[PDB]
Amino acid sequence: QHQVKLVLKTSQDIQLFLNALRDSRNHGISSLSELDLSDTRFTNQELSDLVTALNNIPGIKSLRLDSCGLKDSDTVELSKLTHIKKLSLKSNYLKNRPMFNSMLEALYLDYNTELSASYVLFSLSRNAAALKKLSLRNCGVTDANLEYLTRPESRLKSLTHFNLRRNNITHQGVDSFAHLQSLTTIDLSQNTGIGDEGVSRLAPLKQLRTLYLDNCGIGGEGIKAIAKMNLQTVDLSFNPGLKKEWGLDDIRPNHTIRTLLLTFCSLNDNHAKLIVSKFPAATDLNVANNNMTRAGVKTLLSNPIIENLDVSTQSLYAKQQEKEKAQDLLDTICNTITLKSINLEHTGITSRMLLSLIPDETDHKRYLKKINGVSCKELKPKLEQQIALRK
Amino acid sequence: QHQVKLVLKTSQDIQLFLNALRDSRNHGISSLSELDLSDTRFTNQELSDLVTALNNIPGIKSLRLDSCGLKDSDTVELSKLTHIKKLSLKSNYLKNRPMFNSMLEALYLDYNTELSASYVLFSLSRNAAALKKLSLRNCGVTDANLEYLTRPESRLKSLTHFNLRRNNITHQGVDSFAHLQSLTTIDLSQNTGIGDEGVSRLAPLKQLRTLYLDNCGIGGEGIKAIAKMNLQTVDLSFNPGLKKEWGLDDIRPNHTIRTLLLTFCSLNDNHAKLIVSKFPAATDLNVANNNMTRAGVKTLLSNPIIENLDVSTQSLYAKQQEKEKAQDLLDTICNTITLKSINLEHTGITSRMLLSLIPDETDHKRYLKKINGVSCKELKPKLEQQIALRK
Repeated sequence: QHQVKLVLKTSQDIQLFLNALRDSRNHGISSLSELDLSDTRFTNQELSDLVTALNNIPGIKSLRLDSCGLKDSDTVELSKLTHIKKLSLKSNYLKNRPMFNSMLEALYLDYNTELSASYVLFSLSRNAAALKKLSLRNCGVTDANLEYLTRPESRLKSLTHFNLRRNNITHQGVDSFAHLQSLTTIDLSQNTGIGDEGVSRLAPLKQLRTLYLDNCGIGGEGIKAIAKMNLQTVDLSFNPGLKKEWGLDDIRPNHTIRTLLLTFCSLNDNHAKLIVSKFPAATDLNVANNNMTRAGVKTLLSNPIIENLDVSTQSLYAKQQEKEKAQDLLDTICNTITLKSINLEHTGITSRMLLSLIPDETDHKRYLKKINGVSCKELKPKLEQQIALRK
Repeated sequence: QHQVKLVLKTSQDIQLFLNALRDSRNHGISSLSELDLSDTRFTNQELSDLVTALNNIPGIKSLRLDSCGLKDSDTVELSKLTHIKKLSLKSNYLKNRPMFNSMLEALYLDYNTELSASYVLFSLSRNAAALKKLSLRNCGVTDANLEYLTRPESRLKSLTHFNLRRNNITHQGVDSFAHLQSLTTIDLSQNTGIGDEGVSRLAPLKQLRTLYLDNCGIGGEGIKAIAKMNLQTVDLSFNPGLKKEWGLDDIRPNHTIRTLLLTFCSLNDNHAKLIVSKFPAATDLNVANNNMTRAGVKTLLSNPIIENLDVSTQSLYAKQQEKEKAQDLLDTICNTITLKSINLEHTGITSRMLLSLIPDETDHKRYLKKINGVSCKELKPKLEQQIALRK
């Protein structure tokens, strides 16, 4: 609604687009603030011409050129943009000498697998005073590359979002950004060298609110450090060291974490008790693909403000006493007033059982509106058929 | 060369294709043994007509219909194929009642996220005597679903390849297939409930040769069990529990494992010593994204039969004594005769340094032909430019 998104397939289509862009009537646009030409293959002059047209359109503040075959020479052209504050250059061919306008507030370089992370972090440290969001996902970043962030002269002082997913960052690298107090959102996922020591070194970051640490070799000492931080959203998926004790006995319950993802962590029903006890504000909860049973699910449902719960791909029913226990879980779900959605995919829970969870016509107390990712409105007929088309 | 691959975008294009298929002159084809119509959206009658045409072409033995919007009713039609032995149905909409011809030797159901794994494993256990390859990647499979494989009456007795990547299989589930002695290739990756106990329970599988266990919560006890098996190819990536001791002191070196992937495991230079000592046949080696230094790389290079080595995204050079140490590593690489390829991406090693690794004109002793994924022939000019375009 505030974006134009087009793939321009030929040079001739590019000229047609540029013609449309150059129309004087566009100079005043404000509703359209982002242009996405991802997958378009440009020449240098086409790109220079794009820059010239955009420079007459102050209202366009965001430009996406993902997968456009862009090279370092292309970034030189793009650095001449005078109104663009957000620039996405994912999946291009940037190498050791790209250049960026210092006015940029967001820069995405994800999946530039020929990128020199050393040069980029060096040059951004010397120039990027305005930069708030930086993504170097899968750009080959090592701890040594991050050391430029500790330079006294470094101008990278306004960063609030830093995506370092799937590089090789360790606990030593965390020390390189632990003084950047403006950080609120960090993705460190798929950096297996982080570990509990890395998590511990995030402590001085007092404004950190959103933290992605999936696949980071996190164990009990890590989740303990996390419990003591004022975080709001935490992804700890694919950390099966968390299958052990968490050591939370002398830790006050955390009341700030609202979203907690713990999929694929080999957790059991005893961990469910810890979650509701020590993370009582975690009301958006994903514990899919763990070792929990109906007992653990009911434990999670005892959180009186639980609102979205994913317990999928865990066996909750296996097809007479087994039917009772399953029924007892279904009742618990129904009696959980605050629950807005539940995911029970691949749990063994049948079509008839799912149907019985749908709030009866004009039920005023239950808040459940989504099951297995489908609204209850669109799920009920879909289910009733699958039941009717069995008999 | 033995495959026809087409996306048919309209029903009318489907009829044109079917017309071409029905030509009597195709009845004898033998060179084309596989038809891939993935991404095509069929009606029931179009599919029935496809089956009828294929049934007159005995030479086509393999059919791929990935991402074709297929439903259980569609599998009923496909089960009427009389010559097809390999059927790929990835990324479709199969649910709780699909049906398969018992003559199938390979069946791929990857990413059927509405699939009932329980029904499928049950029905395949009762019918699929000929089945050799089965893939249920990301199909919501739990341990409970695998129990059908232990039924006395089970006909799933010829399986050699079993892909269970990204489900929820644990060590208890391994027990369900540990008696299937025909298994040679198993993908258990992204099943974090497996752990060391799961690996230990793979021991009775004496013909197991290829094992994928990336993201399985594996630690030292797991790699020890692996060291004692007659495996040839092992992926242990994303298991940072392997950062600890491996406990191999009283274990004879393993001489069967040739390919060993240990990326993202938080390994250090001491683990490199263990690798060459206890896995001396592992001559295809990937240790990218770990904690190794030049010392560890040189240790890996001391394996006198090393042939492909990936040590990328580990800092090996940081830009005078540092230049010497870097040079010493380059010499070691050059003196490693058997090395065929090396990956040094994102290590800090410069363009001039990479160029100096390329075997001199008509060098007869060195086998190095690929660096950073590029043949030395196509890399040398590419490099020489980047060096010339700096000065």
